Amino acid sequence: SNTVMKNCNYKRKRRERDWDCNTKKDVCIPDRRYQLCMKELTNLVITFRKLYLKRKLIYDAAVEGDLLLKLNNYRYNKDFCKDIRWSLGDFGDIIMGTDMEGIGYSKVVENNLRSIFGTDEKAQQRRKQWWNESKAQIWTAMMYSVKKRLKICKLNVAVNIEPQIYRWIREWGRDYVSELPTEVQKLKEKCDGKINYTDKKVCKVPPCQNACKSYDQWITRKKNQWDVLSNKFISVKNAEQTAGIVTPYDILKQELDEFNEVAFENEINKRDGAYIELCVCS
Amino acid sequence: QLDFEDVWNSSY
Repeated sequence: SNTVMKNCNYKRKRRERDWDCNTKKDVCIPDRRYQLCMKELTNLVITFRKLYLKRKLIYDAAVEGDLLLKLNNYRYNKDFCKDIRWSLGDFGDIIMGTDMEGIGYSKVVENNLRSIFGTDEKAQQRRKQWWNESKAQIWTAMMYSVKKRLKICKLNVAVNIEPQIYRWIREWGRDYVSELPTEVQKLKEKCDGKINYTDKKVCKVPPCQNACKSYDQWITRKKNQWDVLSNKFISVKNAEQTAGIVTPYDILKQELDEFNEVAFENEINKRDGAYIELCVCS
Repeated sequence: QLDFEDVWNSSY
């Protein structure tokens, strides 16, 4: 993250900024991660250094949680619980030193953590241990505003540890599923049917052609994102066991309600029936 | 705008 204060004061709206696959070539970073509140973790200069870290983390987490609730228009629902889960997870990887963003102020935080837990070859074990001891309280802190200010989120699911790439694929899948129907709706509004007895509208109608171009650009980003994320999953998996999850697709099948692998690959490769009907002249 | 003390004591 290249900012420190602002992202602890407000969040950009959902899918306002798409996943970023260009900053670091072998991963795509979600806007939520870029904006993760880490103000206190950044600006901080033994058993007590750990204690001070705990206080700072508790406070950054409570603010992050509050801002995620606000981002969701104060709705206490699944979208909120998932966001809490994703951000909690990212805090965990930051603490454990296995976060994949590593941009700007995230580097400062990592330096601070190395200053705290040290850098020897058993430091990583200590960081993981400290996280496992603290994670339940960090989750609880993220739920502060919901408890205190607001007028169904499950700890156990939230604090269960899995690699960041797994979690990011879950979050990505849920974004994709939300975006698809919207993008299709925009297409149908302009491209449904024919312009004459024989030719689809996309053959001649500029607004439809523009619409197909916009869809093309969107689906091309989705394809690129799946490509990058799914391959990061494989490389991470090869270099590291999770029961029930063998392929990146298994994550989507388990996270999403109605996933179908063949249909999904059809969609992101522009060979699904609906896209062809609407956007392919012949 | 969150009160640290209240947050700290609420988190346990």
